[PDB]
Amino acid sequence: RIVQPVIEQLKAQSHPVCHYIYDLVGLEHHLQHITSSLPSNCQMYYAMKANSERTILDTISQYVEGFEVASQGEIAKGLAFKPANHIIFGGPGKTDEELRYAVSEGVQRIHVESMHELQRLNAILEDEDKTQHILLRVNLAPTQFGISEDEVDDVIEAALVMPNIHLDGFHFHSISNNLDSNLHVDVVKLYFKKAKSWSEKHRFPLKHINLGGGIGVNYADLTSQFEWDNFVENFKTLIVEQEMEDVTLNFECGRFIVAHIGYYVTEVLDIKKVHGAWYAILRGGTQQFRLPVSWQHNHPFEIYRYKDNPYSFEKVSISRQDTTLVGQLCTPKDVFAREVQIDAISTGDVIVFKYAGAYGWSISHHDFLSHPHPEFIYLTQ
Amino acid sequence: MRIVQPVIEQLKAQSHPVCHYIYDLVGLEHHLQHITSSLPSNCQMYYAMKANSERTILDTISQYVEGFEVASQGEIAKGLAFKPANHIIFGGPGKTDEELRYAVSEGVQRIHVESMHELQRLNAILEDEDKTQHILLRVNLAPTQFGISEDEVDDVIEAALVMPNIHLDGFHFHSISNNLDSNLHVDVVKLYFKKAKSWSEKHRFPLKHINLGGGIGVNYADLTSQFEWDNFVENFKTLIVEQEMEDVTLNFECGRFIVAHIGYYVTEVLDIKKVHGAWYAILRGGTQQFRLPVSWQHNHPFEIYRYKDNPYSFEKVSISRQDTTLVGQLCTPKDVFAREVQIDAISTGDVIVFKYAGAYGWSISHHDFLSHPHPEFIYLT
Ligand SMILES: *Cc1c(COP(=O)(O)O)cnc(C)c1O
Ligand SMILES: *Cc1c(COP(=O)(O)O)cnc(C)c1O
Repeated sequence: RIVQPVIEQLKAQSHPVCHYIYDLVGLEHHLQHITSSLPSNCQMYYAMKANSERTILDTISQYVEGFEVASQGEIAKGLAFKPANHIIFGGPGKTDEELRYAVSEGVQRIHVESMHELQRLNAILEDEDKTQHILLRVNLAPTQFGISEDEVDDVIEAALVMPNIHLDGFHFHSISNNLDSNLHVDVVKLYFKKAKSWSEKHRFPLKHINLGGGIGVNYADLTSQFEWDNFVENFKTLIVEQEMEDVTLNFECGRFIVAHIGYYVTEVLDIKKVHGAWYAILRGGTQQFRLPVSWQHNHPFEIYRYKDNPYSFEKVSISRQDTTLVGQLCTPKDVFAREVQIDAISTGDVIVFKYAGAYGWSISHHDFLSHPHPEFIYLTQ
Repeated sequence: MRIVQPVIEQLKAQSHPVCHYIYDLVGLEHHLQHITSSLPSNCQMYYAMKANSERTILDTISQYVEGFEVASQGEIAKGLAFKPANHIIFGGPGKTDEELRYAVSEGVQRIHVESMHELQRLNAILEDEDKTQHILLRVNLAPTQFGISEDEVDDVIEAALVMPNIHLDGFHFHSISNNLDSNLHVDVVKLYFKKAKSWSEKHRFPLKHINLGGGIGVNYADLTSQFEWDNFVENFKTLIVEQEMEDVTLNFECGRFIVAHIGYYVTEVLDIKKVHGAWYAILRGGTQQFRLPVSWQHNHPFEIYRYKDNPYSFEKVSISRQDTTLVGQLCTPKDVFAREVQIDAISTGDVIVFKYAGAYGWSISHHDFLSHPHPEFIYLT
């Protein structure tokens, strides 16, 4: 167990247990595997919205080609660990301030999501007397993202008449949390066919395709994860099959890169029965780890049993009960897991929520009810 | 929009991008004056600061209320800037040893105790510090994680009464959230009275105080049909007399009803686009700054400020009389303020004025997701 030595040290020093713990060794091994496996014309970028903690970005920047970013704040964070010319910038509502900032820093690509954005970017580029390499984000045939497939032709033609714009190709991000590697190869096939078709029709060279992220992780069954080696094998073949060896490619994964190496670890403060149902109240809450509520699932956990008793009255101990795990918050929505069968649990024990590395802290309402933040520990050996 | 229009016009005239929380403190004071002055002499109004704990809001509210209701060490600290500890009352299902010791050290007015285990942890701290503490027992009437299951209340009363460091004042009830029915709220209070009197008579301790909770509702669907406060108060006063509660001190602890109608979230339109037949308007900011609509899964009420001028050399994007989905800048399809709502006219550069944004707006939101700059805050006086 990676987190158990840390929990024992915290218990030994009488420190409260409410922590995010990250396995950086596991992260580096995962990254090494991913990046070394790809074909030479495809690179991994990290989509930092999954987890933009500075220590996480620092570890990740050693392996990835660069960062995908979607705001001025994320550009700023990326610039601490990568040069601007390895930062790619997406998002449906890029402000004039963000675009000017991106242009000024010299970001690698801006992924343009609409005609109006193209025109706003262009006006800035004319005012600054600079050029910019772009992709056009395509929404293949409804969400708010990218250019609707049938509108794409018009935005290509507008882009090609702008001398300040260098059109590299296309950007597709149309799927989320896909666990099926064969499906993902078929989706990449579709992206190749559409990009080649627009390139031909509009008579401009297809230099680059951003294939997006959306590679899934399994929170229900932890043993059944995305078949990366299978995917990459069939991906390499597909590139030859479609004659894309000359076209440069990138992925922009968030979740798949960091999910399994993070843990949210908290101590049991209380155990109570209310109208027949058992509850375990934990330190912290869903305002520090909102992932379970966002998904409406029971988040995977293990229990560390603590033998000692810090009080002169007895613990509350139960066994073999359907138990609802909640945090400290004053809302009935503060639930990590609802009516999960628990083998044995007492006040003073520690819950270890696994697979908490992605969209855990990053999506959470940290300061609701003004609780102190959890402590952050990054394991390096 | 009468209140915020002058601000929007100044922001536009000065070339400041519009993404702001705006609060009407004159409206807040008038509202508080009316509520607190209408209560009978034995009832007090506390402000439940989780609704909005912004320092300027607390500054303004502190004049008019008896005190603050708080649910963490952080909220106690924030309350202590404008009230003494003995006008702060402390609730919540997971009060840590650290929070209890801080509450006791500062001398908080009441701790609203939610379990036997908390009672014992509080009592150990009081024996160690040689202090006494006034408490209420939070009752969960006949489920949720909050308070003491009705069946278990007798046992906790008897335990509290034999602990000499504990002063049991009475009971705390908070069941209802967002009730717009004033008559029903009177009937709920009547239940609280009868239950509290029964336990007092059974165990023969003086019924000194009852905390009646918050949960006075606000109408986000129809803004013209708000809680009939004056009706509630008249019947509440009558009920006190009928139930012979004149010598029992009472308190409410309201959040939402106090601050909801005085706050606005206002933001410029960055882009309008059609994606596979569906119209979207993309706003500056996002549901990470104003999560209320997503948390509730409703369409939040708004109005449109129609801005006359154009900063660009190209035409605005405009639509008329379409089902339109309002989204922010975030790179998630869940970033939705309002789904397929009628908009009579809207253009890029217009400002959407989200009304009733004062309670559980900024306070519940995941401020730093995607690392966007915070909205600006303006307090009107
Ligand atoms: C959310 C997002 C990603 C990352 O998605 P994961 O599911 O975390 O891999 C990549 N690109 C874009 C444009 C996104 O919006
Ligand atoms: C949420 C809450 C309140 C305030 O609720 P509103 O609906 O904002 O009035 C008061 N007391 C307790 C114990 C709460 O959890």
